[PDB]
This record gives sequence, structure tokens and C-alpha cells, in this order.
Amino acid sequence: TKNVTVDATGEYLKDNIDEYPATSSECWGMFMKFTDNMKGKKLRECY
Amino acid sequence: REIVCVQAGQCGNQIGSKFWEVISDEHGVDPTGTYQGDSDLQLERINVYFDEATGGRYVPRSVLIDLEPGTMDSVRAGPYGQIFRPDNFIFGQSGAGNNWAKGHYTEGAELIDSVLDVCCKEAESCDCLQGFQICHSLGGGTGSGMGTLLISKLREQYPDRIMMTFSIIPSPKVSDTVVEPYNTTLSVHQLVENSDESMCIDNEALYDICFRTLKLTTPTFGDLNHLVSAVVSGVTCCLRFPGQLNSDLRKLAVNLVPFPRLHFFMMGFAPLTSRGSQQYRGLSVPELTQQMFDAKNMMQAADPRHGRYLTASALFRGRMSTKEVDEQMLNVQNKNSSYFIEWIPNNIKSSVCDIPPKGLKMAVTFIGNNTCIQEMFRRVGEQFTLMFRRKAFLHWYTGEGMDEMEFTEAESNMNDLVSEYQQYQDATIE
Amino acid sequence: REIVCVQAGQCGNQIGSKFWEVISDEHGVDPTGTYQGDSDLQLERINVYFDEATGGRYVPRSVLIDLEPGTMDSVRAGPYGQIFRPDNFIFGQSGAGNNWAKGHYTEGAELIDSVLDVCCKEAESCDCLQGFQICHSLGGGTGSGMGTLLISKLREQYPDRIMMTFSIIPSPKVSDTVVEPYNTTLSVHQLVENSDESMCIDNEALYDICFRTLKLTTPTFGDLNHLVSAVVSGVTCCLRFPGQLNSDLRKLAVNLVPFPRLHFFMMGFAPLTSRGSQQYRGLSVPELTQQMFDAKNMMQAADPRHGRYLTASALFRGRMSTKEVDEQMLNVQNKNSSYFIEWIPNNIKSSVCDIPPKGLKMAVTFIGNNTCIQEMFRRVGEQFTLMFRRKAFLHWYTGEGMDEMEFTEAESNMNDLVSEYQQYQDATIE
Amino acid sequence: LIDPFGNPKVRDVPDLFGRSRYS
Amino acid sequence: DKEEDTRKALEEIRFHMEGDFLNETETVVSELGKKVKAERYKGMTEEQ
Amino acid sequence: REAICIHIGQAGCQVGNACWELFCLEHGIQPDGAMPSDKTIGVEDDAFNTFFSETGAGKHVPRAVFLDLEPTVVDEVRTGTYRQLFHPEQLISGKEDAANNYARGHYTIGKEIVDLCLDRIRKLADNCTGLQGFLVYHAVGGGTGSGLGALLLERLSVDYGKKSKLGYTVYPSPQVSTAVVEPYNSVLSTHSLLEHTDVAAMLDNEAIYDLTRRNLDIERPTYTNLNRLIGQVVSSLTASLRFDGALNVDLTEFQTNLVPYPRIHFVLTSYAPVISAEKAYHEQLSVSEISNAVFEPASMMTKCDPRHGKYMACCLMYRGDVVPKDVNAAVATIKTKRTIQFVDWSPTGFKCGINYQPPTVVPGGDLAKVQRAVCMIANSTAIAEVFARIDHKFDLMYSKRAFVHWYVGEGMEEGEFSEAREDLAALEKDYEEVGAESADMD
Amino acid sequence: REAICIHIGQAGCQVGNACWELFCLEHGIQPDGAMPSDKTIGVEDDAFNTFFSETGAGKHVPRAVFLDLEPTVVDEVRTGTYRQLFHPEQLISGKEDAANNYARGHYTIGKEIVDLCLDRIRKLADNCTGLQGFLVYHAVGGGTGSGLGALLLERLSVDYGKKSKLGYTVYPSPQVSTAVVEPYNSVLSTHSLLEHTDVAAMLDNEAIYDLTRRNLDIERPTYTNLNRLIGQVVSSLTASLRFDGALNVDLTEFQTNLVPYPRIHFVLTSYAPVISAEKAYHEQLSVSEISNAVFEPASMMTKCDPRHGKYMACCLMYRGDVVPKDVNAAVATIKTKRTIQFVDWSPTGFKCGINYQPPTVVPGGDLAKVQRAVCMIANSTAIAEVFARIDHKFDLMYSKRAFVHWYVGEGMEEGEFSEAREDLAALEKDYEEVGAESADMD
Amino acid sequence: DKYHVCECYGHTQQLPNYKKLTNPRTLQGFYAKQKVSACPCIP
Ligand SMILES: Nc1nc2c(ncn2[C@@H]2O[C@H](COP(=O)(O)OP(=O)(O)OP(=O)(O)O)[C@@H](O)[C@H]2O)c(=O)[nH]1
Ligand SMILES: Nc1nc2c(ncn2[C@@H]2O[C@H](COP(=O)(O)OP(=O)(O)OP(=O)(O)O)[C@@H](O)[C@H]2O)c(=O)[nH]1
Ligand SMILES: Nc1nc2c(ncn2[C@@H]2O[C@H](COP(=O)(O)OP(=O)(O)O)[C@@H](O)[C@H]2O)c(=O)[nH]1
Ligand SMILES: Nc1nc2c(ncn2[C@@H]2O[C@H](COP(=O)(O)OP(=O)(O)O)[C@@H](O)[C@H]2O)c(=O)[nH]1
Ligand SMILES: [Mg+2]
Ligand SMILES: [Mg+2]
Ligand SMILES: [Zn+2]
Ligand SMILES: [Zn+2]
Repeated sequence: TKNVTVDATGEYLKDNIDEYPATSSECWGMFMKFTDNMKGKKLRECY
Repeated sequence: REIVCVQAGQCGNQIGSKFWEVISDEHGVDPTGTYQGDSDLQLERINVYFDEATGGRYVPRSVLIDLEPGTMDSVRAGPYGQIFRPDNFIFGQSGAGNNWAKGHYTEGAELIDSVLDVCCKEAESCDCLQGFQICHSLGGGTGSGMGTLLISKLREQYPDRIMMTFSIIPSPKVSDTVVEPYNTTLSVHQLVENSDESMCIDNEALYDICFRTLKLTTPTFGDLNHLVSAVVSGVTCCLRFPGQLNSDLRKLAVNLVPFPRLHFFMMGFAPLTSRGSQQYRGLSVPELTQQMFDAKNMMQAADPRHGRYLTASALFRGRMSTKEVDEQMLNVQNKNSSYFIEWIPNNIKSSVCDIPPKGLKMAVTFIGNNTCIQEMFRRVGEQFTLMFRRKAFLHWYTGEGMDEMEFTEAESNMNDLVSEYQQYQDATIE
Repeated sequence: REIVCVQAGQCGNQIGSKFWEVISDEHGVDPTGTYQGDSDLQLERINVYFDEATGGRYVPRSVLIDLEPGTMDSVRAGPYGQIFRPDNFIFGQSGAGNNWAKGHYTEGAELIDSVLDVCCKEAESCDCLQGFQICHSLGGGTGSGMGTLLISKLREQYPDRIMMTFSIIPSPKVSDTVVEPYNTTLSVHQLVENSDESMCIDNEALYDICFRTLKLTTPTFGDLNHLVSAVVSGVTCCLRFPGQLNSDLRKLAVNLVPFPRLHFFMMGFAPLTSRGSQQYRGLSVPELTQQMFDAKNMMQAADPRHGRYLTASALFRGRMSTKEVDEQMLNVQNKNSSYFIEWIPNNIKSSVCDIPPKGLKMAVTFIGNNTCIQEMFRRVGEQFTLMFRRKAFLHWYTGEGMDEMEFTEAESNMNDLVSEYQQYQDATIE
Repeated sequence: LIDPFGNPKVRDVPDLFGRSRYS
Repeated sequence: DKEEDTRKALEEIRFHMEGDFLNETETVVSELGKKVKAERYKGMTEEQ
Repeated sequence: REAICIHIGQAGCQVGNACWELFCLEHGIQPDGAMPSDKTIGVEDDAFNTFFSETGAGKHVPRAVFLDLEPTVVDEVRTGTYRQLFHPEQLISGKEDAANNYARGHYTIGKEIVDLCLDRIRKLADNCTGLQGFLVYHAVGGGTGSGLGALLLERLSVDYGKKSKLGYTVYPSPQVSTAVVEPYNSVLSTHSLLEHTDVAAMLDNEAIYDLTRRNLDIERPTYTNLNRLIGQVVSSLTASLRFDGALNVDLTEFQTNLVPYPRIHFVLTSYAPVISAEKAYHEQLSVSEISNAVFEPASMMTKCDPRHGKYMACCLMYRGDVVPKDVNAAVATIKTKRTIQFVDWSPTGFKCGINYQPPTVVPGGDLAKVQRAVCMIANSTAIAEVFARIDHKFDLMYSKRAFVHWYVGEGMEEGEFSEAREDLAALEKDYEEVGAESADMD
Repeated sequence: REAICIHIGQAGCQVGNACWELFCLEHGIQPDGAMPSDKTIGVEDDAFNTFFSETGAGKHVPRAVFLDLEPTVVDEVRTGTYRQLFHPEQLISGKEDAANNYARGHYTIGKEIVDLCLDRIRKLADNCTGLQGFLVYHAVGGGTGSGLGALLLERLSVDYGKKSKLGYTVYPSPQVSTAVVEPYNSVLSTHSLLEHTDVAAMLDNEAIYDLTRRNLDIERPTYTNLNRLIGQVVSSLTASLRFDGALNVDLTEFQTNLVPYPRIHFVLTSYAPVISAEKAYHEQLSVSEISNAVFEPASMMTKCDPRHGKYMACCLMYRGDVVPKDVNAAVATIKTKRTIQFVDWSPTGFKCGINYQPPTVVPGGDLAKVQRAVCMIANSTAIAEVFARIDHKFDLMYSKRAFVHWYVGEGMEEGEFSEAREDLAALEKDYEEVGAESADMD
Repeated sequence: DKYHVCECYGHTQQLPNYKKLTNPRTLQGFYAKQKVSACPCIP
């Protein structure tokens, strides 16, 4: 069942690349990448 | 006479983007930040909102705050976003969780020191500082909690200046958030002590403006935020252009606020009219005054007809006669005399400014201090007591660390505010 | 008025390479040593740091010392390495082993005579000798032990001149080596007796400068050494160019140290800003002063807000008015009066120099004497006390020959330095 | 696309239905 | 005088923007420096 | 930003295949983990990071583990079409099943496999920088899903502490049934869900069968259809993290808005435009129509009727071409209705979300292509009726000690049956008490 | 700069074959000792000097001796492919083995062979100008490795004095075993290793078998795999001498930082990116991931669990494309963990080294090709459990004098067993005492 | 209260005492101080 259900559409997707939908996610920008790059670099804080 | 702006949370950053578009357009600043204007009158008061960077450029004196940078990346990505100074974007690493206590106590205390450092750096650079201007919603999480935290810190550091807020409040018909009564009650408790002047807008009123007056087929938040940016930029116009009768935020406060707790106001802007109808009626002072007092044109759900005006203010932009202003304000006060509080002999202040917003011959913005504001607070207090009696969601706030006594204090203080408005409503000369 | 430089250990030799790049660039000296400059102002003080050898060439007055030749290969591989005089490179055949006692007692006494011979040869050639300048780390092995040995010998031979050190001290957060506290404690004991003025730098502060202010994606030790070389080349600028109010190392010392043990100073350099931000801010004297006093721009982990300023000095480079400098220093002294020690009526010295560093319109370097420096020494003493109570690694040092009483003596001297700073912090007029 | 004051405006909501990421 | 100060400030900004310190590149390289990269190593290139 | 998915046993792995198929097609990752980077119109974006991490050579790999005690289903995943997508360490399989015994999963056999799973989850959590919860897929009717699900949840609570864990759980249907011993396993899973879970969404296959027969035109549905529906629901709920929108909603806002008291965390789920391709072009699908659809019980994915209870909170996610004014008008019309009732202590009953990304269409799929959809999760007292039927069936069998020998021999005290049944009885009484009006006020 | 390698018996010679194949392939020396005459790289760099000397004819020859009592293994080296690389004097072989008797090696047989060994070491040490230590490879389970290794270390320690001696030692595995008399030889060995070594690295074949099954995908490993792993470890530790880097580390800095008290010199060793070529394409291998790897007990090459003790010092060697800031961020992440504990008298627990030369890939090898690697050596109190199992097995066997007549016949007093057992007992008590909290100040 | 405190079912959420669990096991230190005989042999 898994073959005829999922592998068939997997093969169809392999043959055709125009089925992937376009999108817009402009909320992922430079400040998010800055926070991503700066993991574990906490310095000069007072407690 | 320069203002420092603070924009907090999603609503605040979105409204701010449209405000700085409107301000940059009136003064002819390109979206790159370059001055491209066509009269010296634009340049001669540019200092009020902009600082000058080298070889032409102007930068806007604003602080952007949010708990996750997603919004900051969206605002940075907008069409005018480039104008903002990169160092002016302050953000944390985890959200408010739509919870007031988180925004005030846990991530608030984590970020607030960097915000106070930036606000002080910006304020102390001014040669003479006018009030601060803050935009936020009370129903949200980081807006309410950290906005009121920052307001308290700035009131400690600058107690002699003015503190002004524009604030969005939950509609009476549909909620956007389940825990709105707690966040609203605690924020109003903070504001009534800390604030000097507070303006309130209902999103439901902007929808009714768009549908009834403008007959827009498919409105978007850009239209609501454009209406708000128009009124916001109108209130400051007499600060920054010549006129026959200059006005100032402090003069507005002195004429509008009779007693220091009564500082919550309604807003309106008059020459709203649909593109099909606009060909049929020319602008004149009677038309602006008639729309200006029509409750259809007011940006709150409470209606003036259930209350009385203590005070009102009208700011006129355009080349116009003093006769129409003085005689219209007298005529409106005389014909509707039952709606004006009788122990003040004249409730309206007027001001006139020469320079209208582009593409309108004339405009007026209206600020009103009306006792019908008590109905909003009463509704919020009822919904709060229903939720609080049953401990409906309290474990989140108590788990953050709040004492239950805060909720009873805030409820009692708001209830006393409602009582004070009701007492001034039914006062008499005797 | 000639300065002699000494570079010791890996950190010192690496910082020295960048320092001599900056100085050779400012005077227009090719990396072959040939003068290719375009104004007489460059030539008229070249003697201060370079000696002239025959047929054009200039040679830099510096001694390089290290225990393993690895560093010599590193400096030789740099872009300016060829300029250095071959006879000025002194090296051994085996390392310090990160051990203070080895560096001070066994290979130190073996090499030190050849270093003193080179330093004397360089000193006696000057027509009038100004102070020495030394770069080294305190956490290392040969840097701490041989640097302090050489400092003591030079203090014996030239007690009336100035002794200046730039020194790197172990971060509380990041270390490359386990035995840093012993070497640091013994070195601080040597410095407080021998030095006239000492500047302290935390690598943690340079990383925080790079990541927050400059937003460098992949900083390297070359960037840290560029920041240090910038301040080092800036402090001497008034010695070697004209100006409206000349200044000198001795006048800085006379104004900064109230009592002879209180000779530890803070460092800053003002024009730091990321390539994205540079389009956003024009140069002016208020901007430089504002960055200059911001603790974000200070090269130590201790923050001034935890202490009080005894004295401070600012050296300005560029064409600017004296009125703006004096009035800025007055305004800063008046507004923050609680952070200044009250039994001194005016804490800030200013100086103004006409010639800025290449490619900058204006610059200032800031030197500050603040009691919060005591917090760094206390942290080092804590880590020492944790290791010393258990005799954690002492057999290495004792096998070199040290008496255990030496460690307790050095600890006592550091504790007395901390006590003296704390007592002057809390002094009062009565 | 009309502003609340009657002036024309640019789009503010992306057009995504019926679009494909890869040509 | 105002116009002259403006021109100098623009030259200032142009010098900082095009510099090698902020752009994290190196142009002055010695022949021995192409083999030994003790400090100045930052990472590998695309070809590697 | 990032979320980690935990798939347990047979239902959880099979639902995982449909979920990861959908997430690949929505982001645009090919089945082998690559991407045709040269054939592009727009620009490359970071949105995958919620579900994928890159190796740097540009292969994508997903943030998931697959846990099973029998090899065959995981070997089916290993040999299928998506073979190259998953890292082989992520696909964990034991030697022998828990044989429909909760005791066998929890005490004897899951204890051997559990430490490998915890080491893999740790390796995932170390490669994160803003983890904001775990998604867990399991069925409570089978032995390994119940027992190992319970043990893993208990260990996670101590190790990660306050971090959130959101479960999607296939509970035993009220009259369709697959095995005799379902009541014991579902009861003994009460403690795990009650004390170690922040929100648990309950699904019954009989409801999804009814929905696929009535709305879709499928005479002979199979589990792949149900799993495709579940994948669509999960994609709608997680879209708020991944794409632009008017009103975003972070996963912590669900927890803040839906749970009034810490035990009352079980929610019903439904989805509106379940429609076939031939019907879809005959009808408009406006906001008010799909909002009216989500409140009909024919739309629900759990077999309960909310008309027998009172709503406490609703969270409505709209995705696609919707305008906020229409959402407000729709919600006000719903609020007007007389057959929808809220408890009087919850006046502000609604949370809204609005996202611009329309639902994706899968090449082999059975849903039509539509411009807009809405999805709802809601907390209601009607759920108390669901537990009572399981308790009656449990009470029937335990009275005669019908199958207790298996559980006691494989390591369980007889007392644990009475303990679990009394705890679920107390949970029923909690749901009775919380829903009682405060009519006595003076 | 220079280091001399001493290989003893079967394990030490076989590990030597893997080491010298790797060091040749890393420098580029052909198996016949001649560099390629057409390979003009441009600058004939000195890096070989750590391991090779030139014969003036321009051949390279290595700084090693191979020591055995039986001919077969050394004759196999003499007849193999590398015949021309070694000087024939370096390959020393006796006539007959030490027959698993430590006593036979120490008293009877090694005494005849030891003076040739000393003459070769003398000839090596004369051809140096900055010798900075000896590396020794042997197993303590066999007779000649234990007895002659101890005798030779004693003689070296009298003749050379302060010069450092670093040992790589194959210890008896905790339940895999190869000979009956292993406890006696290991007990008698430990007194000499205690007195006459500066740092001792402990290895167990059972751990490297587990590592080759778990990480690599090898079902049937043999000694060549283990020996290639050991060679990689030695190359990582000595890389700091041989290639350019940001932070070099001389062997005396290693000894200064790793050893707190002169008896506390037994260290654990581990290596991070042990990975197959097929696994290598599913994962990025960043600095923080391999730093997290070296601390998991699944990575260790000795069968001990460090969670049962406390760390005193760690030395982390990074080679390849690493930047110091990433090393600092990784070490800062490690410090937060609660299952990693340092003794309270050791606050600054770490030493770092950073070298630019990435690890070499061997054509027949089983490791993948990787851009970076990290190697760790660490001193920990957990080692006390390791000594306890030998002491229990010795006590069990010695209670009946099970084999003692062999040892007494080959020249040993019976008293020597009890002396050695009491000395190892005192070392065990030292490791118990050092880990005791300083509750004296209360 | 009305529920069970999870000490039933044989589970506890109390964090481990790391300092006590971290000390090693030795013949004289640990095994010889037991009422029932104990041994470091692997079963
Ligand atoms: N919706 C849906 N339900 C499923 C699926 N697979 C099994 N179920 C249901 O889940 C229950 C069976 O649980 P299983 O997952 O087979 O149990 P298990 O985890 O394999 O436990 P063991 O049998 O001991 O190995 C039954 O009610 C099935 O109807 C599936 O792929 N989709
Ligand atoms: N890792 C590894 N272990 C080995 C190797 N050769 C032998 N061993 C192990 O070391 C122990 C045996 O020591 P041997 O080297 O055989 O003893 P010997 O040095 O030959 O001493 P004699 O038997 O007297 O000649 C056993 O535990 C073997 O498993 C090897 O090549 N690699
Ligand atoms: N007028 C207007 N209201 C908005 C906008 N964005 C959000 N809101 C309203 O503000 C409230 C949500 O608050 P929010 O900004 O999300 O709070 P936060 O999470 O703390 O940032 C709701 O009533 C929204 O309808 C906007 O752009 N314009
Ligand atoms: N800022 C800076 N720090 C350095 C440099 N080189 C080494 N260090 C630091 O200094 C310490 C090592 O001391 P080192 O100079 O090697 O001591 P030495 O062996 O006696 O010369 C470590 O903390 C290094 O991070 C450098 O060029 N710049
Ligand atoms: Mg199964
Ligand atoms: Mg042998
Ligand atoms: Zn529990
Ligand atoms: Zn035993």
C-alpha cells in the first residue's frame, strides 16, 4: 500500500519540479541570522 | 522643540512604519533618507523629528523594541525601512507569550536597561527636550508590560517633561485575545498614575469609518494605520510650521485636562469622504466642523450622546479665516448646549496652521475629553471581575511571580476612576 | 624625545607588528624602509620612533625577546616584518612551559643580560630619552616572568624616566591555560612596585567590541591587536605633531596619579562603528565625547558604574574648537557629579592635536583612573585562593625553586592594593 | 488599489496562489 | 567652509567603507605570508 | 523557530511519512534532500530551519526520530523512496513488540531501547538555538505506544523540565475497535497525559472515516488518507511559525489561551474546506461559509458532540486569501448563534490568527485546490463524555480479572489498575466541577 | 622538535607499522625512503624533522626502534614492503620469548637484550639537537612487554634523568581477556609505571572494538583497525610540533597543565570524528559538534565511565579548519552541563591547542575524510574503579597461590606479590582522597 | 490533594544529588562497608 500511495507521487515529484509552490517568508532576515550566529557568545554582564 | 519616539510590539512597529512614511513624505525625504524637497519651509523645522547625518541625510529619532526579531526583520524589510538607524533596533530572544507578567517582570527586566541607555542617549543629545511619544496596544503582551515598565523608568528620569501615549484598546464586540481583561486592567492602572495624556483608538471604529464613510471594498491594516498616521502627524503640525495662533502639546494638556486623572481622550479627523462623492462637495469650515462633531467620525466605540464634553480641542490646517473658526465653535456650543458641561464657560480651544497635508485644501484634527470613556472602563472591569472570581487563568501570572494583591489594587483603582468620572458627570452648580 | 619599545612573548610580538605597521603608515615609510611621504610634517618628527641609517633607510627602535623562535617566524612572515633590525631579535631554544618560575629564574637569568645590553645600546644613542613602552601578557610564562624581570632591571637603571606597560590579563570567562592565576598574581606584584603607569586589557572586552559594535563575522587576534595598536599609537601623537595645547606622557602621569600605587588606568578609543552604520552618522565633537565615556567602548571587563573616577584624560586629534572641548568636559563633570571623587575639584584634563590618524577626520583616546579596577584583581585572587588552599599544582613551581611563602607574600600585596583602592573609594571630607 | 484618502497605492499582500518556485 | 567640511566627511565615510579592516580582507601580503598564516587565518576558500 | 518531532510505533511512523512528505513539498526539498538551486525565480530563504538543518554541502536532513519495537515498519521507511532523506541513526528499531501489553512496553522492553532514544533527542537539542517544543505522535491503544510513550515523556520532563511537549494522540474510537485490550492500555496512559503533557489533541479514526465518506467522495478509505488529513492540520497550525501573516501566533500563545487550569488541556480539532475537486468548482468558499463549517459536528476529527457541553476557549487559524474584517464579521455571527454556548466565566472566548500562505496541494492527494482554509482547536466540557465510556468498559473487564494474568506476570501490581481508574475518575469530577455555573452570587 | 619512539613486543611493533605508514603518508616519504624527485612543491619544509633524519644521501629514515624477544614479527618487518626505510640496526630481535612471565622478562631474558637497546637509544639521542621526550608503546599483559618495558624504563630513568617519558599502554580489558596470568603481570607492572613515567595513557581493546562496531560499520574488526586509530591519536598529539597554527602546545606545556600532583599521572584518551564515508554526507561536523562528541562516554578508548568521577584537567587538541572563537564558544557550552563535574580546587579546567593541518586520509583506511578533528586527554578520579577490578581478581587468584611456582622458579620472591598489591592499594586510596571535598573550613 | 503525588508508580522528579553520585566506588571505600556482601565482579 505504501508503494502505490506514497512512492508513486514521490516518483511523480522526481519527474516534475513545477509542482512545488512559491511562497514569501520575509520575516527571516538579518537580525534572525545574527541571533543564530551568536549562540554561546554572552560576555560582559553584571549579576 | 524635538520629540523622541518609542514603538513597542507588533502593532506599534506597524503603526510606526506608516507614521514615518507620512512624516518623510511631508518633508520630502527619499526612502534612501536623502532630502529631495522643494522649499526651505520643509528644512527649517526638520530637527523636530530628524537628526542630520552627513552630506544631506536625515535619520529618525525613534526606538524600535520587540522580543523576537521577526517583526524587526519585517520592518527593516519595508519600503522606508532603510531610513532607520541599525543600532536603534533592540530585541530579545524569547517572546512575551501574550502574558503581561512575562513582559513586565521576566524579559522586561532583561531588556529594559539597554532601552533606557538608548533613550537617555537620545534625550540628552537634544538641546531642549519636548515630551516622549509612545505607541503600543494594551491587549498584547510585550507592548503592555514593557511599555508601562519603560514609561515608569522614563517618568523617574524625566519627571518634568511630558509623557504622551497612543494606545489601542479591545473592541466591545469581538476579542483578539482571551486574556485581554488582565492586560488591559493592569496597563490602565499603570497609565493613570504615570501618563500625562492618553489617546484611545478602537479597531472596530476604524472598520466602521472605512465601511460607512469611505465605502472601501477590501480594507487592510494599511488603511487603518494610514488613518492613524494621518491624525498622529496632524496633532504635531502647529509645533513645526508657522500659524496665526501657535499651539503646543503642553498647551493642549493645560486646556484639555481639568484634573490630573481625567487624561483619556477621543480622536477624530474630518475630511474623510469617498472618491465617488468627493466631486459633489467642496471643502469649507462648516463641512469640516459638521463631520468633526459627527460621532460617525469618532475613533472609539463609546458615543458622545451618552455623555458630556468637559473640554475639546480643534487644530486647523490651511489658509483660512478666523471668523469661521470662532463663530462655528460658538454656534456649535450654543445649539447643542445640553452636551457641554455647564460649569466651564467655553470648552473648545482652537488653533490655526498655514500648511495643510498634501492634496487637501483644509483639514482639522479633534481631541475630546468626554465622560463616555467611563463605559469602556466599566465594561473592562466587569469582564475582569467575572474572570478573577473564578481564577480563570491566574496560574500563569502567579507562576511568573505576581502577588494576587496587584489584581485587587488595579481593580480598585480603575473602579475609583469610573466613580470619579460618574461624579463629575452628575455635578451641578447648586 | 625618543621612545624605546620592548615586545615580549607571543602576544607582545604580535601586537608590536601591528603597532609598527600603523606608525610606518602614518609617516609614509615603505615596508622596505624607504621614505615615500608627501609632507614635511611627516619628516620633522620621524626621529621619535625611527633611527636613520645611511642612504635613505629608517630602522625602528624596538627589541624583540622570546624563548621559542616560533614568534620570530610569525613576525618575519608578516607584511612589515623585514623592517626590523636583525641584531634586535633575541631568542632561546626552549619554551617557558607556561611557568612563571621557569621564565623568571632559569632561562630568564640566562638571557636577560643580552636584552639589557641591547636596551642600553638603544637608549644611549638617543640625545634625550623619554619613557619606555612595553607590551606583554600577564597570563603567559615568558611574558610575565621575563617581562617583569626586564622591567625591574630597567627601573634600576633609569629611575627618573617613565615606565609604561600595556598588559593582557586572563579573562574570568575564557582561558587557554590552567595555571593563569599564579603567573598573574606574581606579575601584578612586580608591576605595582616597578611601574609608573599601567594599562590593563581584557580579551573579553575586545571580543565584545568586535561582536557588538563592529559586527565582524569571523574576528581574529589580528583585529584585537589592531584595536590595541590604534590606542598605543594614539597616546604618543601629541609628542610628535603640532597642536593648540601640547601634552606629554609626564603631564598625563602628573595629572592622573594622586598617590604612587594608584597607577592603573582604563583605555578607550572613540571612532568605532560598523560598515553598515557608517552612512548614518556625521562626525562631531559631541559624538566622540559620547562614545568616549560609554562603558561599551572600554577595554576592561569592569564597568565604571561600579566605581568612581579619581581623574581622567582625553587627547583629541583633529582641527576643532577648544571651546567645544572645554564645554563638553564641563557638562559631563556637572551632570554626573556622583561618579567623581568629591575632594578633587576638577577631574578631567584635555589636550588638542592638529594632525588626525590617516583616514579619520577626528579621533580621541581616553585614559581613566577608576577604583572599579579592584574587581578584576579580586576575581584573580579568588581563583588563586581556590587553587592554593589545596596545593593544586605547586610542585612545578617548587621544583623550579620557589618558596611557598612567596605565594602568600604576593597574595598579601595584591590584597593590600585592593584594600587601598577600596579605602580611597569610600573616603569622605568630614 | 485606493488609499483611504483616494490616492493610488502599491500592493501590500503577496500574490502566491497559482505560483511555482522553480521554473 | 561648510561645503569643505561636508566634502571631508564624505571622504571619511568612503575611506571606512572601502577599507580592508571592516571588509575582512588582506591585500598587502608577503611571499612568506602566503605559506604561514599564524594570526590572519580566517577560513578556507571556495576552491578548497 | 525550530521544533523537534517524535514518532512512536506504527501509527506514529505511518503518520510521519505523510507529514514529512507534506513538509518536503511545502518547503521544496526534493526526496533525496537536494534542491535544484539553479532553476529558481524568487530568492532562497531560511524558512526550512524550523524542520531542516543543512550540512553545508546543501543536503537537507530532518529534525525527527522514528521509534518502533518491531523492525518491519522502519525497514519499510528505510527501503522506500525517501531512503536518502533521513539519517540512518534517526530510524531506531528494537527486536520485539510490546504485544499489546502496556506493562511489557513500560517495565521490561522499553527500558532497554529508551536510552538510545534519549541520546538521539539530546543530539538534536544540542543543534538548536530557540527550541520551543516537542511534537509527539502516538496511539494509546497499543502496547509500545502507551508504555514507551509514557516512559519517554516521564524522562523528558526531568531532563528538559519546563520545555513544552504537545501531543497528537489517536485514542480508542467509541464503537469502532481493533483490539480487545484497548481499555487497559488507554487507562494506564492517564497519568502520562494528565501530569506530563501541556496540550493533548485527541483523534478517533471513526470520525475521520465519517468525514472522508460524507465530504470527500471516497468509498474505500485507508490510513494514508487519514494521515494526509492529519498532516494538513499540522501544516496549518505550524504555518504561523514559518510564513508571513497579518496576526502571527507563537506556540506559547496556544498554551496561554487554551488552558485555564493545568489539568484541563485536552482539545478537539476540526478542519473546514474538506471538499472534492468536482464540487469545489461549483461553489464559492467565502470566509463566513468556512467559519460556519468549522462549528458543525460533521467537520470534526474527534467523535464527540460539543452541543453536550460548553466552550471555554477557541483558537481559529485562517490561512490564505482572507481579510480581517470578514473574520470579525464571521466571528460576530457565530457569537450570535443560540446553539453555541460559552461558560460565563470566559467572556472573551476567541483567539484569531491570519496567515497569507494558502494550503498546499499534494500530487496524489484527494483534497481540491482552494484559496483559503480555517482550522480550529477548542477546549470544551463535552470531552468528559468520552472518558466515561472507556471507564465503563474497563469496569466491565477488571471485575472478572479477565486478562490481569498477563500484566501481573509481566511485572505490574494489581493495585495499579485501581489507582489509574480512581485518578481518571477524579479527572472526570474535575471536569464536572469546573463546568458548573456560579449562579450563587450575593 | 624531535621525539624518539620505542616499540616493544607484538602490540608495540604492530602499532608501529600503522604509525609509520601514517607518518610516511602524511609527510610524503615513499616506502623506500626517497621523496619523489619530480615533486617540486616549491619550498622544502622542515616539518619532517620531528620524525625523520636524513642519511646525507638524501634518504629519510625514522627515529624508532623495534624491540622483540621472538624473531617472527621483526623478521616480518625486515621482509615486508618497508625494508629500505628502517636502518637494519634499529630492528632488534632475540631468540625466544618471555613466555607470559613478567619474572622471566625482568630477571632472566630481558637482562641479556637490554644493553643493545640502550646502545641504539644512545645512537639516536646523539643525532638530535632538541630532543623533548620518548614515546613508548607496549602491552602490560604479556611477559616481555611488562618485564622488559619496566626494566628499560628503569634504566632510561637513571641514565636520562629529567627527560620526559610518555607511555601508550594496552591494559587488561574488564571482561574480555586473552591469557590467564594477566592480573599478576598487570599488578607487577603498575609499580614501575607509577615510578617511571610522566604521563600514562590507558587503552582497552574492548573499547576500540565497541567504537569500531558502533561508529564505523565494521562487523568483523581486526588489530589493524585499532592500530590505525592509535596512530591517528598519536599523530594528533604530535601535530602541534609539526605544523603551523594559532596556539601551539609543546609537550612540556602538556605535562605542566595536565598533572596536578606527581603521582596523579594516569589519563583517559578519546577521539571525536570517528565516522564512515556514508555517514559523513548526512551531517555537518562543526567544532561544537565534535567538542560535544569528545565528552560522551561512548567516545572513550578506555572502559571507564567518567560520570562516576570528577575531572581535574582537560587538554583539547584541535587540528584543521578551526577558529579560536568557536573553541571558546564550545568550551563555554560544555561548562554549563550538570553531568560534567570538576573538582572545586580546579576552577580553570581546560587547556587548548589549535593547528591548521587537517587529519590525513589513508587509502585503505576506514575513517572518512573530514575537514577538522579534536582529540582529548583528561585526568579523572574515575580511574579508581579500573584498579579495583584487578585488585579483586588478584586477591581471588592469589588466595590459593594458583600459579606462583612459575614466578618463584624464574627468580622472584613470593613477597613481591604482596608488596606490589599494597602499593597499588595505596594508589587507589590516593585517588579516593584527592576527590574528597574540602569540608575542613566549616 | 485529590490526585497522587507520583511517588506511586515508582517515579520521582527530584533532581539527583550530583556530588554524592559522583564519588567513585572502591573496595575499602564502598564495598567493605556493606551489610550484604558486595563485589566488583560483572554478572
Ligand atoms: N490514523 C491512523 N491510525 C492508526 C494507524 N496505524 C494504527 N492506527 C491505530 O492505532 C491503534 C493501533 O496502535 P499501533 O500503532 O498499531 O500499536 P503499536 O504502537 O504498534 O504497539 P504494538 O502493537 O505493541 O507494537 C489502532 O486503533 C489502529 O487503528 C495509522 O497509520 N493511522
Ligand atoms: N590493540 C592491540 N592489542 C594487541 C596487539 N597484539 C597483542 N595485543 C594484546 O596485548 C596482549 C598480549 O600482549 P603481547 O604483546 O602478546 O605480549 P608480548 O609482548 O608478546 O609478551 P610475550 O608473550 O612474552 O612475548 C593481549 O591482551 C592482546 O590482546 C595489537 O597488535 N594491537
Ligand atoms: N490598528 C492595528 N492594530 C493591530 C495591528 N497589528 C495588530 N493589531 C492589534 O493589536 C492587538 C494584538 O496585539 P500585539 O501587537 O500582537 O501584541 P504583542 O504580541 O505584545 O506585540 C490586536 O487587537 C490586533 O488586532 C495593526 O497593524 N494595526
Ligand atoms: N589579544 C591577543 N591575545 C593573545 C595573542 N596571542 C596570544 N594571546 C593570548 O595570550 C595568552 C597566551 O599567552 P602567551 O603570549 O602565549 O604567553 P607566552 O608563552 O609567555 O608568550 C592566551 O590567553 C592567548 O589567547 C594576540 O596576538 N592578541
Ligand atoms: Mg506494533
Ligand atoms: Mg610475544
Ligand atoms: Zn509522573
Ligand atoms: Zn568477585
